Amino acid sequence: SNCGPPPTLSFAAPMDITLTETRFKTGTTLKYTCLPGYVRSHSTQTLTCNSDGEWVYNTFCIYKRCRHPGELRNGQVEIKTDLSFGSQIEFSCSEGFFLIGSTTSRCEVQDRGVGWSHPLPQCEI
Amino acid sequence: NCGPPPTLSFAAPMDITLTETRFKTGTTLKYTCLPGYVRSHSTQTLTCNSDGEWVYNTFCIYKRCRHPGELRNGQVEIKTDLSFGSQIEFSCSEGFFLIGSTTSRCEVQDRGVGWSHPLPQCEI
Amino acid sequence: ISQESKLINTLTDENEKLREELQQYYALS
Amino acid sequence: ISQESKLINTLTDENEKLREELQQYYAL
Repeated sequence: SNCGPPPTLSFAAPMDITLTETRFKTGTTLKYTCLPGYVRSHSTQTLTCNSDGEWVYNTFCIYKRCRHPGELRNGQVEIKTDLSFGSQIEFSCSEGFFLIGSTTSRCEVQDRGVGWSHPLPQCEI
Repeated sequence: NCGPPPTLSFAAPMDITLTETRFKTGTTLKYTCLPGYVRSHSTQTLTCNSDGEWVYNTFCIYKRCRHPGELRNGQVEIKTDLSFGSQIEFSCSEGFFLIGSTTSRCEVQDRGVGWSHPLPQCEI
Repeated sequence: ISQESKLINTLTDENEKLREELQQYYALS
Repeated sequence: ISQESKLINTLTDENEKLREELQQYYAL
């Protein structure tokens, strides 16, 4: 019965905020749901009370928007919709430049953030 | 041993019962955001510290104008951003005549912020 | 392509609305 | 031309932080 109320998280909220119990037994799990603007990153969306009365979790929701990958020297990075999770951008080269690497990239779940499936290609020769 | 509180680029003191001329170290005065700015922080105070200087964190920031849209057969250039004070420029392609302004400023408009000049046209 | 500007406006408006929301918290001081 | 990309990133980062900021106040 070592854990107190769970911390407030930037990415998730508790499902069922009733309970009102101020102390939680070692081992109890609380189910969480992503706050708006965040996407599910892991299967397990829980907080667990461990032996030392701290809540243990990984970051299981992440901010949904990727950043713009930058300028494509000798070519073009085109937004099709936005830069949000799931969305895709396309790369093309101008003139007669040969594009090496990927022609598209999707904003996808990665590490402890969100990111591009493929990097910016190059436009050479 | 502080003197009267300053008006800052982004905020001015609440209560204009003017310059009671000296303030003891530790006094805090509430400020209000000047137009074109929004509250950025809970704390809107200046405090007079040991060295008789007013100390603050920055509690107001620039309001943001919106992007004005596409300029048919011309180009809209962000020089800085679209924030209060910033300027954008307009150009037309080829040999088109630009009618209207070649620039626009993000400026105070009544209770928000807005563009001094609208999108030009590119003609003939 | 107008999509760059549309995204900029989307984020600008959303941030504005969010800042207004923070304003309610500031107001309680 | 890169300024648009810079602004998008500026706004995207702000949006995330404003959302974090709101949760911090909610916690209080």
